[PDB]
Amino acid sequence: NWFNITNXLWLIKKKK
Amino acid sequence: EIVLTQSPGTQSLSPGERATLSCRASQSVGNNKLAWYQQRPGQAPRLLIYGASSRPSGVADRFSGSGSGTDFTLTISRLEPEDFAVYYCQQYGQSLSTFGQGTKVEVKRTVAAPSVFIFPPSDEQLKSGTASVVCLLNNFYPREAKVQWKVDNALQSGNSQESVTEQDSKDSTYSLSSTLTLSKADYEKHKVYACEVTHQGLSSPVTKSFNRGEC
Amino acid sequence: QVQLVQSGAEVKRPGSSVTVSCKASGGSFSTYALSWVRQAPGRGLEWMGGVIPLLTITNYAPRFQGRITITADRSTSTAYLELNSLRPEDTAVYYCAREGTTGWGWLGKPIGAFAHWGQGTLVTVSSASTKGPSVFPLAPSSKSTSGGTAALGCLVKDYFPEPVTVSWNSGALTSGVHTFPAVLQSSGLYSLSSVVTVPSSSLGTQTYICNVNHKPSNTKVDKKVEPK
Repeated sequence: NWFNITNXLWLIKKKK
Repeated sequence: EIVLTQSPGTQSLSPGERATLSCRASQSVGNNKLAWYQQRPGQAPRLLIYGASSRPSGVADRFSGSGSGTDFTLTISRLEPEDFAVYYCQQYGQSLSTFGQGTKVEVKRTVAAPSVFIFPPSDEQLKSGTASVVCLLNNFYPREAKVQWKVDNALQSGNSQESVTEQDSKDSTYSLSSTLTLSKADYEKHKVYACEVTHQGLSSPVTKSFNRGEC
Repeated sequence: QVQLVQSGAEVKRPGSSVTVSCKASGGSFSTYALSWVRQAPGRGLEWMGGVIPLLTITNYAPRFQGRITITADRSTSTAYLELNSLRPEDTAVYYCAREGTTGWGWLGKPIGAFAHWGQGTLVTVSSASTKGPSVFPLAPSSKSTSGGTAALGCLVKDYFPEPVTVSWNSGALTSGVHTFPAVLQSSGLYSLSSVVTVPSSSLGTQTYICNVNHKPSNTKVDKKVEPK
């Protein structure tokens, strides 16, 4: 789901 | 493609009341990724709800969204004047996002019959070689009105167009205009010109007529 | 903040290609989804596609695929919607929409839905030629008058493109005024009417003038409407 991707990214940037 | 079906088409009710708008998807909306937007007349959409239940911060408590899977409902608890607008539902549970055709929330008032006025083609226009008779249905409710053009008793075929205002912010009525367009002649080879109107507020049609002369 | 600012209106031609821009200012750009959503004259919202500026992750709608491109300029925080093979049907208002983030406390965490919008951009696709309107008086007659009320107006006819704005007596006439949405005639030109109800005892003792403003044409006429 294209609309989810930005979550994948915000979780990484936060992660590290 | 997922189809979002919004109903009713137009929900008409008094202020201070509660509004429940229905949105039903042709398929199961995954993770309940459903949003409700409010578009006021001349503006852009304003996000009201997302994830079916979630409300952003800035959106007043009046607005609540519920439902899931395939049945969603938007709820305003106590309508404020500004809440009378259009509402759209959008699904983003899959890549191809889609909107519902939308639902209008109208102010409900007491039925009012159209005040019919009629205007003959201006001389300034006839000098151009084209005529336009205008028929104004002013300040009526509801918005469903039937207009019919009649020249020398002859009924008319697709040579007229009508436009309808949006509900009035002040008195909640609608106004409509029906323009009949002709060439200088045959406007000049016909006598009487009339428009008759049918509205839920009238028992008999109302016919406004004029004959080339007065004034 | 998070402000989205779109480019000015556009008048393209059937077959042509149009490019609209969106400027984001007051929040992260590269990491949030940016979609384009249009709205045809007197219709609902249609989602066309989007893009995540970072890796230029694009998502196009089938109805448009192989005809539309969506771009991001991270170095300038700007987005671009380009659409070719323009048909009159594509005449609509194109919106730039950026998704919201959890708790505006502040920017951080996507939510999919579109919390931010541009002012909208009017794109008109016609083979017609820009022209100011002919303004004809809808004169007060015995057939436009009843009791203490009398309706008068003016027909703004044959102009292009949208929009036109009307006012009466330099704005010195507000209530009783109804200006109808324009309708597309067959010639491809628009036309509409502006009416207002006034006391009939004041017809001779007053003068009524409709001021028309068609900016896309640099036109600004004023017509005097008086009895038949």
